[PDB]
Amino acid sequence: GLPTTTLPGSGQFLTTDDRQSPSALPSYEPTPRIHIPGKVRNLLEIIQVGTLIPMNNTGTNDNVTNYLIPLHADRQNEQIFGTKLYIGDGVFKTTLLGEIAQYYTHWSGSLRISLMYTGPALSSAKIILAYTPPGTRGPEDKKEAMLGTHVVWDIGLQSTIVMTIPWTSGVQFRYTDPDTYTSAGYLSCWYLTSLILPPQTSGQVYLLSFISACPDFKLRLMKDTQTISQTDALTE
Amino acid sequence: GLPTTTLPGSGQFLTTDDRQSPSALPSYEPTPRIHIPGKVRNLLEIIQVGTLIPMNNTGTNDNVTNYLIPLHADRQNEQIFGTKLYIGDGVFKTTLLGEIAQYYTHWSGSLRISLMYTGPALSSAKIILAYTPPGTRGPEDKKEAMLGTHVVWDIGLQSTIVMTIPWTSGVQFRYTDPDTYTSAGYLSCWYLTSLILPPQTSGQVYLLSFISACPDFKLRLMKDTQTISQTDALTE
Amino acid sequence: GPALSSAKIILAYTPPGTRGPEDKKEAMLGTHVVWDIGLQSTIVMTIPWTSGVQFRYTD
Amino acid sequence: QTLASVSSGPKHTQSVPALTANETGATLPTRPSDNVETRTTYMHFNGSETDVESFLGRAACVHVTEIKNKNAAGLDNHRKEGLFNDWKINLSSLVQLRKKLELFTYVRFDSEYTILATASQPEASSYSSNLTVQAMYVPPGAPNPKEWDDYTWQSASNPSVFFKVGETSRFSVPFVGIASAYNCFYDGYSHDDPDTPYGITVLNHMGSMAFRVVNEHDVHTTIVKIRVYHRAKHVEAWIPRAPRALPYVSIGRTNYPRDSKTIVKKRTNIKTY
Amino acid sequence: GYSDRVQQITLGNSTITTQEARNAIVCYAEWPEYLSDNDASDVNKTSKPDISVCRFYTLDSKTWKATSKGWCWKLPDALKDMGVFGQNMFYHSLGRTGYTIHVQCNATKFHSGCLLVVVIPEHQLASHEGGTVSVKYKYTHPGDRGIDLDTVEVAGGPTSDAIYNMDGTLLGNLLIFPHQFINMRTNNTATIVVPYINSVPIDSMTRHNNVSLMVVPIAPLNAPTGSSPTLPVTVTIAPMCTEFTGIRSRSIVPQ
Amino acid sequence: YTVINYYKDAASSSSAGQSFSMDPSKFTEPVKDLMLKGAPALN
Amino acid sequence: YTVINYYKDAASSSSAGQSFSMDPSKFTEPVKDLMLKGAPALN
Amino acid sequence: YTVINYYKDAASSSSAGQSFSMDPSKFTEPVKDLMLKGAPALN
Ligand SMILES: [Ca+2]
Repeated sequence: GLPTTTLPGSGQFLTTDDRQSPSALPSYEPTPRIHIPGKVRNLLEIIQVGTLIPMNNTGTNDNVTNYLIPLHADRQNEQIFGTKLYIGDGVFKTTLLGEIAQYYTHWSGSLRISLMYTGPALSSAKIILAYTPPGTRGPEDKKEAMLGTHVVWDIGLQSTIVMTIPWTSGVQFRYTDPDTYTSAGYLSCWYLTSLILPPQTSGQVYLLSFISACPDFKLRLMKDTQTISQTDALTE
Repeated sequence: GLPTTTLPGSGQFLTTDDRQSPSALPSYEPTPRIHIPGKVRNLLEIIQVGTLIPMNNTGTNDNVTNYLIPLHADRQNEQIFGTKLYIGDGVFKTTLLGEIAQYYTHWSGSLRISLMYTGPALSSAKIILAYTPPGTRGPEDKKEAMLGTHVVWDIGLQSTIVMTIPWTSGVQFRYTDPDTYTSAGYLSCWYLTSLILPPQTSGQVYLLSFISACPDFKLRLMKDTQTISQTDALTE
Repeated sequence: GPALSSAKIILAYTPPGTRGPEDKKEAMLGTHVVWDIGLQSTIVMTIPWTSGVQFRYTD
Repeated sequence: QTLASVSSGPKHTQSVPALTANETGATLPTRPSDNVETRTTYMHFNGSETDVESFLGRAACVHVTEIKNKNAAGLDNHRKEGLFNDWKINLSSLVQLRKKLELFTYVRFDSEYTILATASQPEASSYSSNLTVQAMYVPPGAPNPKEWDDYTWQSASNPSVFFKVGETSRFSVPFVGIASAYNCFYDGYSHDDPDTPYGITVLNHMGSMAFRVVNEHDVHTTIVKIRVYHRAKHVEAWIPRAPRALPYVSIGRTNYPRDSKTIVKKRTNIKTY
Repeated sequence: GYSDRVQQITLGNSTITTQEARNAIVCYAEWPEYLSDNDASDVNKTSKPDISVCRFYTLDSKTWKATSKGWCWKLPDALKDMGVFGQNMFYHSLGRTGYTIHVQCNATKFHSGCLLVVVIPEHQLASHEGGTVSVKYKYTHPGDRGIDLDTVEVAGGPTSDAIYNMDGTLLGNLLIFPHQFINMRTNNTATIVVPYINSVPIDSMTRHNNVSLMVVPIAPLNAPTGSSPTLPVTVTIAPMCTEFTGIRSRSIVPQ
Repeated sequence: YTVINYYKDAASSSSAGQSFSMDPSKFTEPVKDLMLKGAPALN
Repeated sequence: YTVINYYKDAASSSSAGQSFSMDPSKFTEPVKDLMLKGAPALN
Repeated sequence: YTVINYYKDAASSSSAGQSFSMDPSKFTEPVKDLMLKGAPALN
């Protein structure tokens, strides 16, 4: 009859503890495991996969056109798109990365943005993708933009351009929830030259943009999302 | 199903116990530590640093003049200052030593008092600093004073004089809170000769006094201070 | 000056390419020496060869 | 045995340890044997109780809040009615601990939270209800409770504890700073704007905690008061500062009352004992 | 033959000399050094302009009157218009640096007065109003001018209380911070070497001041009879081991 | 005395021991040139 | 830290450790012919 | 029987054992010159 002393917290139910418990079905034999392709071990495995960004946020209702970035021929010096780098909000909120990032509180790492050209093969263009670190306003023109991290894209056989957004930060982790101190800067696109279409061709050409995380990435402090809720319990 | 017996005290919450508890954030990875100069390991480390004593306690409102000890020229045999040695009270209460001493119940050790001269370079003086152990009244004159622990200071290039107050006590620990049985004696200052100013000079000259603990020092029985309180909880 | 006096002076060299400094602020942006007057009676400042071409004309 | 003092005799040297120069900014470790004839004595002491682990290693109350358990029928603001409450975890609302923490500039540690919930029934009730409280850890970005029984209390990913009123809950929390340490002070802003706040940084964010009674309602109302205690474990502290002298007036601000002018006790004569 | 009193500091194309020093303080016993890989987070390459920014810049002079309260400078703010340093400071998203602060005040063997020269890491100022009112950005970003403590207080600015260190703490305890005194009878100058102190490896140089240099008269200035009742106070500062990153377009700040 | 950790996370453990690496010097003698007690503070 | 199982059934035990065998490739590069970063995606 | 201390502080431990070093002499025969039972108490 071993003397003990019970401590504060005795009897509490902390949803996050990890202990042993008796099995309600003692002696039970689970079905044997069979091989199944596509095993997921860590969420960091799947955010490395790029998914489309609904950059054409313009409109009222969701529609396949949200993923299409319009490009215009014979335009020079002009801006193609702009956006803040709030992965837990704005255009990135619905993406797979932003979707999973919202289950965590902190994030850190480099980002990958690819732009895939879908215009005719007989067309040409030179675009400029830029990342403006925190500390200023979004660039107002290509001149301001090119002063930061950028990539000049030459449209050709190689259909996609990939630009990495290197972890540019003082503090080692930023919040996924949009917070001023932990902002990541801006992202913008402009014509370095201009889109040139061949004869017998007209209208708009579109760009498809993808977002994914680099191996650099980290996400901590698991929490509940704002991307799902309910007013009543569901039934069959 | 191991037989036990629970003891008195079971379920109590003693703010001072030290035990293990489950982590509410299991699997979480804290930010890496970076090097930061000025690491503090023990409070005894910082009380060895001398800070100014507001010895010119005279007045109604706090003012930079509280730290200035007035000195007068052509005065002989006179007294410059006097004070009891209650480190948790009086002039020492606001100092860094007295400030930290008040988080503890007992104290023991030798004290360091430095007096820094700020008068002109072309002036001269000889002062006498004294420590009167417990058992009598504060000295009433230099003659009475010099019969105890004292230092004769010759003002010169070496701007400061340092006098240590050796642990002079029967009982090994004294209370920080002013208690008669555990009093530390008195401290006083007088002119051994007198302050002599050069031509084209006049007015008062001041002395800056510092207090710190020697490596001798000890402080035990941690408790709450009287140097901070509140009537309501604060809000943003 | 007397031994019982004090001063702190600033000597400056402004390389070619601009106008002579108009104030101490402009001046201190170039080669300079802050002089503390004391026992050591003299201050020595060297004007380092600051030039593109290897020789200049005396005229 | 470490020596507190060594045997030391008379002197007549050119080596004068009693004289120095505080202008330098240093405090030389003089000992009584530099100015007095001494005897050998032993420290008989290690200095355990003054280690910062010790100093900040005991639980201190960091917040007191209240919630209730009534009939939420017809009530349009559960928060105002007191059916659930929040707390934006901060350690500077209660002053006892705040003055201790602030003795340093940057501070890094693990937290040991102990939550006490006591109940009271101030008006006519047949019995005392046995209630269960839920404490939810709501990280910034997670959805905020709006009603006392929202989908939010499902708390599928947010840590939560269920405990009884009269009992206590205890759990530890890792250092959750986005930087390498917590800022006791921060002489900066969130961005260079003319109107944004000063001092307060997400660099001190520890979270927000939500509270509620899980039980339905009885015939009477029950008032539950929650007291949160914090204990720091595995402590690290850098850059010591001057103690606080003036009263505190606001959370995360060094602001002090302007009519507070006499912190130092006054005499009449600098010569009195 | 050499002395603790006569010294020379050569940093870039600037050399300072003093014949009446009182040693010098190397904050927390640590000398400045660049950011290491172990401590680094940001994947970008850091720019090290060297001798073009790591040189001595002299701030606009102050005038020590017998009624003076003190002065406060905030870094890196006070050097934001100083040659190539200020430029770099506004083109990069992040920077890091340490300094060599040299405070000057010469006088006469007939004068008496004492200045406390202290460096305070994270000097979060208290507001004129108190309450929940914050000290407006522009008031903590005075640039070269700094904060003159005997200037009338304005709404949204700091308090002008030297006795309370402008933060609710007492003046005498300011000695726990790396400091040095300028005691005329002894001193002529004060020199303090400051390493980079922060909770993050690198930071924004515009939205956050890492330290504030404070020069506070403790013992009033007392000049000889017939002498000029004032003395000027000069502050010379040199950034050391400066690094910049996150280069882009010019940072846009309020004013 | 004995102690074994019952939890996986390091945060769960009790208080860390006494540092025993005190060094008041970084605060009491952060001078560039070494000063020796007994010798002229300033020469 | 230490753990001994108090129950007979494997289900009764606490959480399994960290997999440490992450491999995003099955999802990020499930291509038949190997593509090398830096070389023409399509030749 | 067995006992292991569960706490860090020495005060926390249970009762100390039996002294087994009794010596009534300091109280019963504190005489300077030794007196032997059986011999003249005073000679
Ligand atoms: Ca009843």
